[PDB]
Amino acid sequence: SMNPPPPETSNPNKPKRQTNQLQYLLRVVLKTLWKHQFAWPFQQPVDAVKLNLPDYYKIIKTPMDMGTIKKRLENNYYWNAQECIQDFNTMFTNCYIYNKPGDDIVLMAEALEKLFLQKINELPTEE
Ligand SMILES: CNc1nc(-c2nc3ccc(N4CCN(C)CC4)cc3n2Cc2ccccc2)cn2c(C)nnc12
Repeated sequence: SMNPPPPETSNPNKPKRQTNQLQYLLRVVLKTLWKHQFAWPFQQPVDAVKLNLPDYYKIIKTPMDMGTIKKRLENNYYWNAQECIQDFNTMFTNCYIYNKPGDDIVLMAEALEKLFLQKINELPTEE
């Protein structure tokens, strides 16, 4: 069995910006989620081979994870905050699609999503 290539994290042709909202997304939002007790299933692309989840990438066609988001932020990949917020939302949605109601990992994703949304409320106004 085989994993797909990971999502791209660098593209020399893709425009980018440094903004106060993107800085907040790295320094506060990503940092807070990354340090949470429930971060570990989300800190890297799903390794479907090692985890013996051969159906994962049959079901999930837009994979996303916090490892990839962290690299996109640090590599100066993004033009805007909405791209990064979308990546977090894809990560949560994927978890709800692949797994079932009440599953361990769904409960974890729900707790991280609640925390994410709390931090997004304090997203600074753009300068
Ligand atoms: C079952 N469904 C999913 N499992 C995982 C996933 N990521 C893991 C990372 C690493 C470990 N290992 C840690 C080191 N140990 C030695 C051995 C296990 C397991 C992991 N799993 C499986 C698991 C199962 C239940 C709750 C959380 C995660 C991620 N997922 C996402 C994202 N969406 N759905 C899933």
